[PDB]
Amino acid sequence: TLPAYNSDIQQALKWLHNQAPGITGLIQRKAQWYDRFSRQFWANWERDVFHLKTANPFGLMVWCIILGTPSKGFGLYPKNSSWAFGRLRQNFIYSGTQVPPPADASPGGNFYGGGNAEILNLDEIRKVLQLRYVALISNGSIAYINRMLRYIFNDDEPWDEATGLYFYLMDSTGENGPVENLAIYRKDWEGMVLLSSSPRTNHVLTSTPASDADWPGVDPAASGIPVTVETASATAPDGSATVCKLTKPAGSTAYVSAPIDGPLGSGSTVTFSFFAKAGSTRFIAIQSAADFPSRADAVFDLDSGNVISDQMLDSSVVSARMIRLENGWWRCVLTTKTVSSSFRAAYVAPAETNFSWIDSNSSAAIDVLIWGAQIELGDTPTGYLETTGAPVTMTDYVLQNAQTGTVKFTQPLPTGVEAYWTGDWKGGTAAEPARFAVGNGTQDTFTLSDPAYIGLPTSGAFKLEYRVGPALNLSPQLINLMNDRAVGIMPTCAGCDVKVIQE
Amino acid sequence: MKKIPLTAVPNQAISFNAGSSYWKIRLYQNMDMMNADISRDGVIVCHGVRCFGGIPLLQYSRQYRPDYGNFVFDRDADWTLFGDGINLFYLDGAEFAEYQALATRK
Amino acid sequence: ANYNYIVDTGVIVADTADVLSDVEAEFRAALGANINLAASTPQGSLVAAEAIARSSVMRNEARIANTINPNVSFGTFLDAICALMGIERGSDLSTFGYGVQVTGRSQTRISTGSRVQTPAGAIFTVLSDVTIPAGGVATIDIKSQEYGNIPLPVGNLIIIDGTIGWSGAKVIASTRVDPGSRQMSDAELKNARVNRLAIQGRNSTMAIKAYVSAVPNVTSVNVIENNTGAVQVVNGVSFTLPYAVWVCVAGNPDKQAVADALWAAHNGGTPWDYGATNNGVPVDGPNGVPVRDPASGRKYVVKWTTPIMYDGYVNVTVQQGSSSVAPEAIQNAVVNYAQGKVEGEEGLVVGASLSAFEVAGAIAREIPGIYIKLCQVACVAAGSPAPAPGDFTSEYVMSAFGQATISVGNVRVTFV
Amino acid sequence: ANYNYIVDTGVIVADTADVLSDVEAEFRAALGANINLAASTPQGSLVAAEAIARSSVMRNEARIANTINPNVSFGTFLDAICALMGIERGSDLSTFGYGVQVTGRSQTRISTGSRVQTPAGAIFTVLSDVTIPAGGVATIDIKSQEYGNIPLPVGNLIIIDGTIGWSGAKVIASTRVDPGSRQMSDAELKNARVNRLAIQGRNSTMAIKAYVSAVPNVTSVNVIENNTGAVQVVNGVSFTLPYAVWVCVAGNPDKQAVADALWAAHNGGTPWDYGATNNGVPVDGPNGVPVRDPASGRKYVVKWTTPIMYDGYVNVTVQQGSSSVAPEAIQNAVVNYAQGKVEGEEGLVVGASLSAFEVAGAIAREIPGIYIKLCQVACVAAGSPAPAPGDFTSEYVMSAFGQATISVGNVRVTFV
Amino acid sequence: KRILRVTFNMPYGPEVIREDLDVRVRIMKAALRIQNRATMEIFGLTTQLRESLLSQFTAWKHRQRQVGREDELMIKVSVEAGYSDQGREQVSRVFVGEVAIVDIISPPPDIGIRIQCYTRQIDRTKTIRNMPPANTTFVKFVEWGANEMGLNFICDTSYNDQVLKNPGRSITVASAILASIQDMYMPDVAAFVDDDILIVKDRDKVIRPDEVTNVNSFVGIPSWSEWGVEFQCLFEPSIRVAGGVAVESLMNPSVNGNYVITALEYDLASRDRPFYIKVMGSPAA
Repeated sequence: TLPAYNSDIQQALKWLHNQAPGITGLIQRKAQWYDRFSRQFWANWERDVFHLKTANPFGLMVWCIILGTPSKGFGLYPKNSSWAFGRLRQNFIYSGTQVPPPADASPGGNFYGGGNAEILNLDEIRKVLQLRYVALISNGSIAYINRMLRYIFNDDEPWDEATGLYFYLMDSTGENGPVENLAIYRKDWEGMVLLSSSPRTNHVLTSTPASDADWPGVDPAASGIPVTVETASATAPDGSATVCKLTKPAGSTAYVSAPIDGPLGSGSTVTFSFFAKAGSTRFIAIQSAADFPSRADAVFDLDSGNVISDQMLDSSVVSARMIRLENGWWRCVLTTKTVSSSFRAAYVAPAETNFSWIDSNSSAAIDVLIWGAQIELGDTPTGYLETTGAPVTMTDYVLQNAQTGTVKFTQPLPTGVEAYWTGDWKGGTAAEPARFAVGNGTQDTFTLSDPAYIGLPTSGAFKLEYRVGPALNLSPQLINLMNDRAVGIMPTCAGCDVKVIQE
Repeated sequence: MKKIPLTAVPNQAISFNAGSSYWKIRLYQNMDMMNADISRDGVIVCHGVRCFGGIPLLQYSRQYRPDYGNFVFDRDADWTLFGDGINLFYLDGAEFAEYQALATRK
Repeated sequence: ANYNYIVDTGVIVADTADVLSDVEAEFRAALGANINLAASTPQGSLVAAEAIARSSVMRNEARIANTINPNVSFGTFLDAICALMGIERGSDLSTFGYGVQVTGRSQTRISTGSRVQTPAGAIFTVLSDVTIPAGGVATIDIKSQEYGNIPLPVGNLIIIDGTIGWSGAKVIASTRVDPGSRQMSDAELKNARVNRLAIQGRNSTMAIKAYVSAVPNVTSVNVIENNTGAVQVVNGVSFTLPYAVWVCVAGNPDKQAVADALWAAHNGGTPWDYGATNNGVPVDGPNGVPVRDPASGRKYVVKWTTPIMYDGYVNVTVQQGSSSVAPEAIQNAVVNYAQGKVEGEEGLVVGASLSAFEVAGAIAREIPGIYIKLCQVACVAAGSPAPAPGDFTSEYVMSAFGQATISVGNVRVTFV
Repeated sequence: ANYNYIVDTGVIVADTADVLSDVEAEFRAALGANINLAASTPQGSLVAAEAIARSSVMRNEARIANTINPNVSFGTFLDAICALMGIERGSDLSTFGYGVQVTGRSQTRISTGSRVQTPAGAIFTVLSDVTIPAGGVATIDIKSQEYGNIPLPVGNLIIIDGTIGWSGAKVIASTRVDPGSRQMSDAELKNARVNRLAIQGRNSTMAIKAYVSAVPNVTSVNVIENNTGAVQVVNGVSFTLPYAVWVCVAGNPDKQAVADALWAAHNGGTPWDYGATNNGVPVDGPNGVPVRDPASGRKYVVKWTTPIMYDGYVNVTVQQGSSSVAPEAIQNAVVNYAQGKVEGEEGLVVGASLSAFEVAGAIAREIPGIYIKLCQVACVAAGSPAPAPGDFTSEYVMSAFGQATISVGNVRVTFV
Repeated sequence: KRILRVTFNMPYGPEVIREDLDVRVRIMKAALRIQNRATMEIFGLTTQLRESLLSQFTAWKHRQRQVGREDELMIKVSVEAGYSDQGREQVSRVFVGEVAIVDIISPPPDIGIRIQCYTRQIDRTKTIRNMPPANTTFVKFVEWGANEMGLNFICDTSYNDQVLKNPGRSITVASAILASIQDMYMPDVAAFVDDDILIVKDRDKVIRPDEVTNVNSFVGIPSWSEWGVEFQCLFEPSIRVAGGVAVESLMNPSVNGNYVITALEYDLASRDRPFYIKVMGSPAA
């Protein structure tokens, strides 16, 4: 139970037999034999009993007797005994009457492995035995059968639709046909950025400041001159030399507070996004305001691309993230949830040290290049929209027809911007972006591109069909043997005809 | 529902008249587990029954109808805590059927 | 000193023994290199004893390792294999009741007064009861043994009386239930396990077969899923509805119990087909047993049939070789095989066929050395006279609906 | 000598006193009738060796004799058996906090095993050495001493074992507190197996009933199954498909949750049907609602109906007794009974007919002593004018896809 | 440390008389129709304990009064004896029966009572409630007797399936049932009552073959007798009446073998030397 059990066989060796050959030799060899023929035997026999690892063909048989499957379909015994065709296989066994040490061409060769019915890879023998057990315990539940198929043939791993793992069972119901939860992204100089079908607003008054008076600089200590926004001549991601330099002189803890309509909203998730380029410093800190002192802090390392600091003075912070863009640009996104309506502003500052705050001390003057500020509701960054003293509201698109997949836009897509979609339509799900349109600068209505996989309903009562193979690259021997009905490995309701086949 | 007195020893044999039958359980420490040899009315019913908590001792229906009863451990068997901490309970036919009904829907 | 592993043909770990050479080789090269290991010496006796012990250890380990697979298991070990799939061991009980007694005047019919029938009845009264002075009272009964016994519906005899109690009459008001008997099963559990391999499953042909087999009194059951429904006929038994499961159960179970089991394994929305007239014997004709859905709603209808009873015959001719006396063990062997009490070879089941070669095989199994000569079988309907020697052939078709039955007196043996 | 410790009723293992005596006697008979088997002698050493052996095997076979019963297996054998149904014993990991801010001074060095501590117990250890930069703050990696989902909230993390220079540890919002796990025990593993058995031991109707009764806000359910291959009414619901199941869910539940339960309980092959017109309000449009399979992103529609909502009106003409009672109490009692808060009586479940005798029973139930002269009940469609006097009946029979609700204002009590 | 308890049953409850008081219990049991006897001398009784026990023990209220329909008519007392060392107990049960006689043997300053109990002293039972069988087998008559007495039964004999015409309708009270079962078939198969279990078996057979008691240590010497072997032993809480014994002697090598028990003589004295049980045994077949 608890107080040990020893049972060491060698316990029968007193202090007298310290330098003895004999007694010690006999007891050691007896212990080795009892070990090899009891502990090793039971270890490898438990490995036999284990089915996820019934390697030993002996185990696969013991289990096929346990489950009840006829043994005619299994191709156990060691392989490499068929001549057939190829240097990788055996050859004709001839009358080497004098016993040549190569055993003529080969030591033998037979027809063991007759195709179209016989499986040879023991890995799939374990699978088919497990499938028979599932059939033995099955009530017909499609969810259970499919989850067990996934657990067996994929070790409970999610699969993409570019592979097409095991499919449904008897449930004469195709989910879709219409379009639901459709999300469009556009691919452009901003990267892969989604668009909304509902009016979304960016509440910052200015996103590209070309004047000092545009955004004020506030400093509680006011030790040094305020942080001044300078019109910088650098290649902005949109394609202009209109970025703004943001510089902190020595001994200054000032910060820029972008004007924005207040309040923003009580108990609403807030997303701050902006485009930054590494400059004199290497990192920039931002703060989302709230009631004093419930503000949230974050620090973005423009080079390493890590959110090395997320500070919760309250329950504000939810997440922070970075997305990369060409010319070494980064969009830094802060998602914050606060129940108070005191969201007055968002503070921005260059960071001297990698954990510098909005009011950290400045050893010298550090300047960074920023452009395209966007504070919005919701919890996801959206396409940049120019704001000049206006909390700009816009609706990206309207889905005019939800059958053919044609969708119109507020404005035509610029030349080169691509469009990706996700969701479900035509009885097929696209959990990954799928391109369907390229902008030409004159057209705003575009038709969606086909998603995945099979029309799906498989019209018919009381009966359905399996689908498998492009993912697992399974053997046609497996496909045919499982397609056989008599052996009864597939789970089956009494009174439902299911053919396995498929790919 | 009758509590069977136990003694904190590794190997023991308890014989008693319970449920209109003459039961005798020999409980012994086998390696890191406990096993029980159960004999009813002299004729031995089972050997080497590994003992667990809540799990019935006479595991097979032939050993417990018509309303012969069963023995249940509250916890995993451990002779160090026998008497004080781990008790073995005997159920007659009706109580054991009710226990089966409760334990088969969990 | 080896464990042979019959990979797929014998499924059993076999000991090799021959460890005497190994133990001698250990006594040598560890206790010395020149020891006279010849017997009649202390070291030789020690080596022989040690080799015997190792052979015993290997044998016991081989037995325990082999017990994991059936057909080489036994009690409380094959028990485990059945309990893995929930094949329930099948407990010990017995109960009768609802009997009546014709007697004299105000007789104190004491408790456990016993009665007997033609097939060794031995049925006792349950409790003490004093008969009413009218001349007939109602009593309860218990059988002595734990085997399935079917008293005939005629008043036969009495065991324990008081010279006033005339007879315990058996009428339609009587009742009856199933006693099983350990693992009855000792080697026919090995047969019943492969059938009841999917008791835990539901909504399947295997599931319905196993679940209804778990019901008392069902010696066998035949289920056809009838899945390629275009009416037509599939695997025997014509098919009134395209999509419908056909069920035939042998034995004499309680209609309510078997119907509830069939409804429990209902397979969703597949109806029940039992028509085609001669295909089986309908339990209730049209509008079968109602039963009640556990999901409280509606009263459905479950339809199944009872197989066609057949009376089998076996004409054997034996030589009685090797000077071995065997007057009438042959019919006992035949009836055992037909009842299915032999291991591996289920006898006359609802789907079985009466085979001369199979009967001869059972006879040779139970008693070799008699050199069976002819084993003609034939068969007749439930009643009917003897089939005459002309009809004695080597096989009867015994289509999927029906059931043969071999009586003790039907088998005859001709000694040459 | 060794007898047969295998037998048939499991392995019978004897005590080491017995096996030692047996080996002693065997050695005595082999070597010499008067050889000293003292433990200090070579022969006694051999006897003790053969006593520890020949007993280890006894205990091994006894411990793994009935190893394929899942309800009594143990350890890795239980793991293997339960893996056949997908149940898998987990792994015991630890909370793996990363990026924990470390505030200190100068260039303090944090070494492995710092043993930091959360405010509420939960001791964690540093697993990588880090030197604080010139900023005075760095990031550290910590792992849980114990196993499981140890809480690591954002807050003032304290230090148990700290060097000179370390000021504190902060769980900033950027710390990726990765939860651990505590594995799972054999008893709860058998619980999971028995739960799986209960799930896979039900037919379609009962499985659907249980799954949708598990959902909250589901007051009652009605499950119906065609099983006829003919479009017709079976006991009151006009079907529209030959093989289908019509299910009705009461209350005001969550549509996605009840769809999940229905989908998990789907038998398969048999589709749902919304029924014909006025067969229960067909919510979710003409097409069934969509549900994503948790097992596969592949996708299935499921159909269920809500019952016809009815306003039940009750007239009662009780007479006030010696004890004063208020009509509001009578209305409250009627509403309580109809809602179903009363013990025993189901209430106005789906397909529960409106009996004035039933509501009078509930009223004389809750308020005994009062005398009731005339009780009448009536049923009207929702949002409709109340029926005029005389339209009421003494009992209203109700269809199989509706519920009737009585509010406080739908009871008219008159004191005679 | 001998541990001996005399546990009475009275309306207040059980009043256990422990081994601290001077107690001396002489129990004599046998495989006969006779009720097994227990004579127990208890000294050191306080006035209150004496009034609480001796007043309840009486032979009245059933002769010159009525006050009787069931138990509580006479006090039922059990005896629990054994050893105890290292904290573990061995208290088994050695007697269950009702008192019949009360006296004092030792006058002051040690007022010590001596009370006499017999097993199944409820013989003034309900004058046979259920009628005996008219014509039945021996086993079924035994079952009727056990059911009437309320005791569970162990019937193991080769005479069970022998019909008796008219088995015992001259019986007047419940006690005479045992005398009748003893009267019929009395060369070997003698029925008795041990505690609350009615045992009907052949005299050369053991109640529980698996419960043989290997005996190696005796007090004195295991000697021969007319029937089998007779020997005294220290109190072992595993020796019953009619149980199996596996005598393995040293002084007498010829008495080795397996024996069944016929008579038992317990003599247990907490504060005196005699703490032995004497066993009469006969060859077991």
